[PDB]
Amino acid sequence: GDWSALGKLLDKVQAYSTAGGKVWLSVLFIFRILLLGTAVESAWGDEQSAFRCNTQQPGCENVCYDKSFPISHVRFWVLQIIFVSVPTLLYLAHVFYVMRKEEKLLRTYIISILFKSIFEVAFLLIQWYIYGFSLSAVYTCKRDPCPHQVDCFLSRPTEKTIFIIFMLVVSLVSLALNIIELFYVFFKG
Amino acid sequence: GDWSALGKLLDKVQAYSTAGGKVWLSVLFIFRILLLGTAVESAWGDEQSAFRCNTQQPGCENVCYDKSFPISHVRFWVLQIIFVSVPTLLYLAHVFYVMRKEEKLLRTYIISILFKSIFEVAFLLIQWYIYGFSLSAVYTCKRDPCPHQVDCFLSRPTEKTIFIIFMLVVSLVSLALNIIELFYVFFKG
Amino acid sequence: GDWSALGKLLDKVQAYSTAGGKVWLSVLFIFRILLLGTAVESAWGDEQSAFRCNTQQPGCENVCYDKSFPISHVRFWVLQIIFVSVPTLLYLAHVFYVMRKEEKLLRTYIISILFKSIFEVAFLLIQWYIYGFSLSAVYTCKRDPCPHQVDCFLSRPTEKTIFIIFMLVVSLVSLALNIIELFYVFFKG
Amino acid sequence: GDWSALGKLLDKVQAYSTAGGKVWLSVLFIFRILLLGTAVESAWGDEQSAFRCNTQQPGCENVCYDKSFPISHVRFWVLQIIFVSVPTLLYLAHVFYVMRKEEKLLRTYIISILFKSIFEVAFLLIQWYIYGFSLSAVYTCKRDPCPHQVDCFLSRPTEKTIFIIFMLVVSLVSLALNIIELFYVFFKG
Amino acid sequence: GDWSALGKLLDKVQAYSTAGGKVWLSVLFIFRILLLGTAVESAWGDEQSAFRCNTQQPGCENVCYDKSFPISHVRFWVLQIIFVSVPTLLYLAHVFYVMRKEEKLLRTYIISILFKSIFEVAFLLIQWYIYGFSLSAVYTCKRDPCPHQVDCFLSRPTEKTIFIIFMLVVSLVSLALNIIELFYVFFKG
Amino acid sequence: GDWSALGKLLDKVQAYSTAGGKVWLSVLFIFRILLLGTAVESAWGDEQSAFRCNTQQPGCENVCYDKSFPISHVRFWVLQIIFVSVPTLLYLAHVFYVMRKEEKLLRTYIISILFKSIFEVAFLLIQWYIYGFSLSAVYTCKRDPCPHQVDCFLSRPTEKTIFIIFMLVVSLVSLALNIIELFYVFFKG
Repeated sequence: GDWSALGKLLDKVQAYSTAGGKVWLSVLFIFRILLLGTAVESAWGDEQSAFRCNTQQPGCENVCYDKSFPISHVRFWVLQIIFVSVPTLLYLAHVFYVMRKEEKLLRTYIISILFKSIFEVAFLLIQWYIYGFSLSAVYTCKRDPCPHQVDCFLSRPTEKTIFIIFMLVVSLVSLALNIIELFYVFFKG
Repeated sequence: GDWSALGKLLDKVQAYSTAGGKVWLSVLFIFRILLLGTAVESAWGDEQSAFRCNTQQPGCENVCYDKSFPISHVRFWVLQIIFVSVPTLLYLAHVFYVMRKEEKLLRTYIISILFKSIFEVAFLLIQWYIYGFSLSAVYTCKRDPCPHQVDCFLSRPTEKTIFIIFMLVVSLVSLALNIIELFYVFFKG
Repeated sequence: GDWSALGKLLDKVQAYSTAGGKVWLSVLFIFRILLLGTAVESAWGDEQSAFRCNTQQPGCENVCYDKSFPISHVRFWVLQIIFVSVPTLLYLAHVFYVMRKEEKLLRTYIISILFKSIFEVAFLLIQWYIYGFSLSAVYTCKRDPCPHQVDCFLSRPTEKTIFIIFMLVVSLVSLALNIIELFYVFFKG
Repeated sequence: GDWSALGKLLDKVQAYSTAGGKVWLSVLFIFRILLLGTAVESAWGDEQSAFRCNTQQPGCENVCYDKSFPISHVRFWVLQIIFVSVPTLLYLAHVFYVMRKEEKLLRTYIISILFKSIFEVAFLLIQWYIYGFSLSAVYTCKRDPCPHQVDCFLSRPTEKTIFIIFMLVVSLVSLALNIIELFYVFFKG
Repeated sequence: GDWSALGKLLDKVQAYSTAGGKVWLSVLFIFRILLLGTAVESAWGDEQSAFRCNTQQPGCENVCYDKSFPISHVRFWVLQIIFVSVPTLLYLAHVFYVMRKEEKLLRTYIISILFKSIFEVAFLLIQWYIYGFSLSAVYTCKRDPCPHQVDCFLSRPTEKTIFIIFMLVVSLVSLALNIIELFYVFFKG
Repeated sequence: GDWSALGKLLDKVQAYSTAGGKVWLSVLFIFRILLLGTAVESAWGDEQSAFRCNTQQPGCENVCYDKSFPISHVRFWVLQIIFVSVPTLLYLAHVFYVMRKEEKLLRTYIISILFKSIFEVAFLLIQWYIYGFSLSAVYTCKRDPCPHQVDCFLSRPTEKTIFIIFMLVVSLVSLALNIIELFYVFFKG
C-alpha cells in the first residue's frame, strides 16, 4: 500500500504546469491514443489488399502502391505520438530520480515541452510534404515496371481523408496547448 | 489501500446529479460500449471485401464503395461515443483537482452535460444527412471510372440496418436522459 | 483493503433470492458466456465467406445471404444475453446506492426478474419466427437480382443447428429458473 | 488483504479429496486447457477453407464438409471440458455458501464427481460413434447436390489424428483419476 | 498482503537446487516461451496456405502437405515445452502441500528433474526421426491421389530451418543444465 | 504490501550505473519495444502474400521469396532485442539472489553490459551482411525451379527501408550508450 508516493510524484510534475493545461493535454493524449488504436487502425487494414491498378503488367501494382504510400499514415501517426510522448516520459522519470535524491528541473521541463513542440511541427511538415492533407481516389503511377502511365485506385480515400483531417486538427490543438504552456512558463520567469 | 478516496470522488461528482439518472446513464453507456465492441464490429468486418459491383471496369468497385460509404458506420459510432465521453472525463478530472485543492464546479457540470447533448444531436444529424437510418441492398453508383451507371451490392444490409436502428434508439435514449438531467438542474436553480 | 464491502453487497442482493437459485443462475450465466465467446463465435466465422449460390448473376450471392440471414445467430445471442443481463446490473447498482443511503427494494428485484423473463421469452419467440430452431443445408432464394429461383448452400449447417439447440436449451433453463424464483417470491409474500 | 479466506476455502473443498489426487487432477486440467487453447485451436484453423473436393458441382464442397464434420473436434472438446468443469464449480460455490452459513456436503461432492465421470464417458462415446479416433485423408461423400459419389480431402488429417489421440488419452486419464477418487470415498465410507 | 508466503515457497523449492542453476534454467525457460510465442508462431502462419505443388490433380496439395508435415514444428514445440514444464509444476504444488503440512521431497525433485530430461531427449529424438533438423525448399511427394511423383514447395524453408536450429540449441542447453543439476544432487548425496 | 523491496532492488542495480544513463537506456528500450510491437509488425504482415514474381513457373515464387528473405526483418529484430535483454535479466536476478544472501557483483554487471554490446554489434554485422540497410523494389531471382532469371517485386519496400533505418539508428544509440556506460565503469575503477 503505497498510493501516496504516486500522488506525490503526480503533484510534483504538475507543480510547474498551468492550471488546467495539464488536464486538457492528458485528455487530448488519451483521445488521440483511443482514436488511433481502434478506428484509424481498422480503416487502414486493406490499404494494399484493396489497392488496385488498371494494368496487366506483373509487379506494377506493388511498385505503384509503394510510390503512392512511402509510409502508411497509421504507422506515421504511431511514430509521431511515440516521439511526442518520449520527452514527457523522460521528464517524469527525471523528476522521479529527483524525488529519490530528496528522500536521501524546471529547465528540463521547458526543454521537454519545447522538443515536443518541435517534433509535432516537424511531423506535420513531413506529412504536408509527402502526402498533403487529402487522398485522391485515382492515382497516376509512372514507375519503371509499368508501361507508360497507369491508373490506380486507393482503398476508402474519403474516410481516410476524414481521419487525416481529424489527426491534423488533434495535432494542431496539441501544438497550441504546448505553445500556451511555454508562454505561461515565460510569464512566470 | 486507498479505496476511500475513489469512493469520495465518485460521491462528489454524483452529488450534483439526479437520483437514479447517474445509474441509468452509466448502464446505458456500458451497454453501448459492449454492443459496439462485439456485435457491430464483427458485423462490419467484410464491408468492402464482400462489396460487389456488376461491372468489368477496373477500379469501379473501389470508387463505388468509397461513394457509398464516405465513412463506416462503426467508426462513426466510435467517434460519436468518444466525443460524448470526453466532456464527462474532463469534468471528472476537474472535480479531482477541486478535491486536491480542498485537501490543501456546478457550472462546469452543466456545460459538460449540455456539450454532450450538442455532440449527440450533431452526430445524429450528420448520420441522417449522409446515410439516413437504413441500408439498401442495391446501390446505384455513378462515378467517373465506371461507364454510365453501375449496380453494386452491399454486405448484409438488413443486419446492418437493424444495428443502425439499435444505435439510433440508444443515442435517442441517452439524449433524453441528458435533457432530463438539464431540466433537473434547472429545477434546483 | 476493502474486501468486506463487496461481500456485504453480495450478501444484500442475494438476501432476497432462493437458497441455491442464485448459484445455479450465476453458473448458467457464466456457462452461456463461455459457450458464446469461444465455440459459437468461431463456428460462425465463415458464415458469408463460405456461403455459396449456384448462379452466375453478379450480386445474387449478397442478396441471397442477406435474405437467408437477416441477423446472424451469434449477434442475436449476444444481444439476448446483454438484454437479459441489463436488469440484473440495474438492480445491483440500485442496491449499492441503497447501501450508500444506509451508511449515511424487493419490488425492484421482482421487476428486474420479471423483465428478464420477458426479454428471454421475447428473444425466443423472435428466433422461432425468423429462423426456427434448425438450419437447412440448401436454401432456395428468390430475390430481385437473381433470375427466377436460385439454390444456395450454407456453411456448416449441422454444427450450427447443434449450437442453436444448445442455446435454446440454455435459454429455456434460464427462463425456468427465473419462473421458479418468481414463484418463491410469491410464496414469501 | 483477505488472502486467508481463499486459503480456507481451498482447504475445505480438498478436505474430502485424496492425498495427491487433487493436485494431479488440477495439473491435468490446466494441461488440457493449455493444449486446447493454443495448439489444437490453430491446427483446426483451416478445416473448411483447406477442405477440397474433386468436383465441379456448385455447393458440393459445402454439403460434403458438413457431412464429414457434423461438429468440429475443437468445439466438441471445448463443450466437453466445459461440461466436465461445471460440476466442480457448482460444488465449490456450494462449499462457499456452506462457509457463509458457518460464519453466521460430502454427498454433493460425490454427486459432482460421479456426474463429471458420466459426462466424460458420454463425450467419449459420442466421439467414438460420430468420428472414431482417427481421420482419413480421403473422404467419400454421397450427398444430394453432388452427382453420384465424390472424393474430398481433409486438411492436415495426420496432425489432427495425433491431437485426437492426445485428447483421448487425456480424457481417459481424467476418468481413471475420477474413478480412483470415487473408490477412495467408498473406502472412507 | 501475503507477499512473505510466496517468497518462502520460492525459497523452499530452490533450497534443493544448485547455486545459479535455478536462475539460468528460469531465464532459459522464459527465453524459449518468448521465442515460441512471437517469432516462430508468426513464421509458421502460412505453412499450408503458401504450400504449393506442381500438379493439376485435385486434392494432391492436401495429401502432399499432410505427408510432408505430419505435425507442425510450432505445435510440436508447444507440446515439448508443456511436457517439460509439467513435472516442475507437479513438484512445486507438492512442495506447497508439504508446507501446508508443516503449518499444521528431495526424491520427488530428483524424479521430476530426471523425467524432464527424459521428455526433452525423447522429443529431440522424435524430431530427428520425423523431420531431422533442416527443411528443404523442394519436397518430392508420392501419395495416392497424385499421379506418379509430384514436386511441392514449402513456405520460407530457410527461416524455418534457422528457427529449428535455434530451438534445437535451446533444448540442448536445457538438457545440459538438467544433467548438471542431477550431477550436483548426486554430489550432495 | 511490499512496495519497499522492489524499490530497494531497483536502487541496488542502478547503484553501479551512471547518473542518467539508466533512464535513457530504459526509455530507449521501451521505445524500441513499442515500435517493434505495433508499427513494424503490421508493416511486415503481407511480406510473402503480396510478394509477386513475373513468371508462370509453379513454385518459383516460393523459392524466390525464400532466397530474397532468409529471415524476416521483424523476427530478426525480435531475436536481437531478446538477446540484448537476456544479460540484463540475468544480472537483475543475480542481484536479487545477492540481496537474499544479504537478508540471511560489479564484475557481473560489467560482463552483462559488455555481452549486450557484443550481441548488438553482432546482430548489426549480420544484418549488414545478409540484407544491408535498404530494400529494393525489384529483386532478380536465379533459383533452380525458375528458368533463367526472373523478376520479383517486394511488398512496400520504401516503408520497410524507413523502418530498417529507424531500427539501425535505435541500435546504434543503444550501443553508444552501452560504450559510455563501460567507459564510466572504467573511470570509476
